[PDB]
Amino acid sequence: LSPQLEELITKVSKAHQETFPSLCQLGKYTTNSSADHRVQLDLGLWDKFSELATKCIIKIVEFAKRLPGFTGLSIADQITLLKAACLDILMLRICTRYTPEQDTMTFSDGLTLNRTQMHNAGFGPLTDLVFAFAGQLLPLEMDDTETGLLSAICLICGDRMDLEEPEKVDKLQEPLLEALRLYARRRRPSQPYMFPRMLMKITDLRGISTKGAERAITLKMEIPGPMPPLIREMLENP
Ligand SMILES: CC1=C(/C=C/C(C)=C/C=C/C(C)=C/C(=O)O)C(C)(C)CCC1
Repeated sequence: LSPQLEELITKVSKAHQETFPSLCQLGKYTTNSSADHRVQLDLGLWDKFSELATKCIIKIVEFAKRLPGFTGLSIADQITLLKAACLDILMLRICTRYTPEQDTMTFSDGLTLNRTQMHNAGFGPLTDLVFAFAGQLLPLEMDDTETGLLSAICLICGDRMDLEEPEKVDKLQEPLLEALRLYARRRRPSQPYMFPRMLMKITDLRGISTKGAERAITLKMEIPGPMPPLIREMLENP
């Protein structure tokens, strides 16, 4: 139904907004920690970072629980999808919080770190790639609903291994693909390549997140304690 599609767009949009404040709504604040230059790892920063990442994962789970039919999958599947797409979405999220002018990224509490600090916080040799991926997201000029829809598409993917009902997941993803094309084309009929362009960006995102996963490895060797529990759950995945 057209009305059905219109409401799916609103629901997803709202769940995204409610679980992820736009840069504009944030009371930005900074820190002086290792703003100087790049070091292997700033623990005070990784600490603030892992806390913000953990709270983010919880917000992603809340977002997933609010997508139509997610909650209808078996618990096994809900966890499988969450584990498999969580890093992707965490990456899409901070990359949409990037300010080209200041070359910064803002987290959900307003904490705004420059490139050096993102590096020092744990991104290590992967920070410039993340920043370059973020920069390449800019031309897409996506709004909160498109970002919300793109996220719902990354998460509800029936091609993950270990899925008990891939078929149900594929049926759930379908309307999301439709809502995004309709919405994207309605908003910008002047540029019909936006929809396939956003879709192709899913592939890029899966490439940076796999590199993010590799970074968690070396990072594990570098921190003085185990990584936060929810972060560990996320990184245990096929
Ligand atoms: C967990 C983790 C990583 C990525 C974190 C990301 C992508 C966090 C996003 C946070 C947001 C988006 C916070 C907020 O909005 O407050 C990297 C790649 C360093 C590897 C080590 C463990």
